[PDB]
Amino acid sequence: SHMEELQNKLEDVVIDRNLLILGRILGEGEFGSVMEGNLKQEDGTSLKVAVKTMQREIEEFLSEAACMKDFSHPNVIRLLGVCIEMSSQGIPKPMVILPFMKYGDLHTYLLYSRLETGPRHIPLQTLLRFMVDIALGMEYLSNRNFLHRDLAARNCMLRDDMTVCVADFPVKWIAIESLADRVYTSKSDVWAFGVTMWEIATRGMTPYPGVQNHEMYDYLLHGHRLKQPEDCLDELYEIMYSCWRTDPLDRPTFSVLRLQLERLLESLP
Ligand SMILES: CNc1nc(OC2CCCC2)nc2c1ncn2Cc1c(F)cccc1F
Repeated sequence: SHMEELQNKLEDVVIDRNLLILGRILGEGEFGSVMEGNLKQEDGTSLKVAVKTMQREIEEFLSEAACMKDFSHPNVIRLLGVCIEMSSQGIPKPMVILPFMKYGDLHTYLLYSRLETGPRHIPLQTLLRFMVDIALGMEYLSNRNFLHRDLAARNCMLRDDMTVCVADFPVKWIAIESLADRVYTSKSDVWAFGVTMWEIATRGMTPYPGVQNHEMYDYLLHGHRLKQPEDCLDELYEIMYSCWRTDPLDRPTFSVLRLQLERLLESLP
C-alpha cells in the first residue's frame, strides 16, 4: 500500500550516526552549516560526503527526505541519507547526507570561468550542455509531480565528469503568478528554469540588472522580461523567453524544452 511504500522509504533513509565522521565547515547555508564528511559504506570503504545541518517538523523532514532518497536520475542530486542528532538544549539537529561535488555549484563555476585562475572560458556548446542537464533533471522531477520551488544556477551542482544535477529542492526567479496569488505549479518551475538558462548564458550575471527587487512585480506586470544576452543565439533566447509567457499554460513543459535544447545543441559545429 501507499503507507507500506512510505514505511520502507523511511527505513532506507536513516543513517547510523557512528557510520559518519564530520570534517571542516564548507560554509553557512540557509538553515545552518554545511560540513565535509566521511560515510562508512556497506563494502568497508569510506566515501567523501557533504553534510547539511538544520516531533511533527522532525517527522515532515523524515518523510520529505524519504521521498528524495527515492529519486534516481543522473541529473538529480542523490540524497544518501539522514541523521537526527540532539542539541544540549534538547532541540533536534536534522542532518542531510549528500555526495561531495568538488567542482561546487554552477553559479560560482560560471563566475570563476571569468577569472584567470578559475576554469577556462566556457564554450557555447558546454553552456548549452549545462541547460540540457538541468532540463533532464527537471523533466524527471516534473514527471514524478515533484515541485523544486527554488531552481537557480546556485542550486545546480557540477559532478566530476562535468554533468550538472539539480539540488536543494529570491524574487528574481519567481514567476509572475506566484508573486501575485502565491500559487506554484510545474510551469512556475519552468519560469525559474528560463531565468537559470539566462544565468548560464550571461555566465553568472544577477537577473534584471538595474531593476530593484521591490519593483520586480510591476516590471513583469508591464510585460518586461530578461534581456537577450550578448552573443546568445536567437534560437536559445526564444527558448528561454517561452519560459516567461504571462499565462502558465502557454509555457512549454520541461520535456518540450529539453527536446528544443538537445536539437539546438546538435546543430552546433
Ligand atoms: C565544493 N562542494 C560543495 N560545497 C558545498 O558548499 C556548501 C553550500 C553552501 C555553503 C557550503 N556544498 C556541497 C558541495 N558538494 C556537495 N554539497 C552539498 C550541497 C549541495 F550539493 C547542494 C546544495 C547545498 C549543499 F549543501
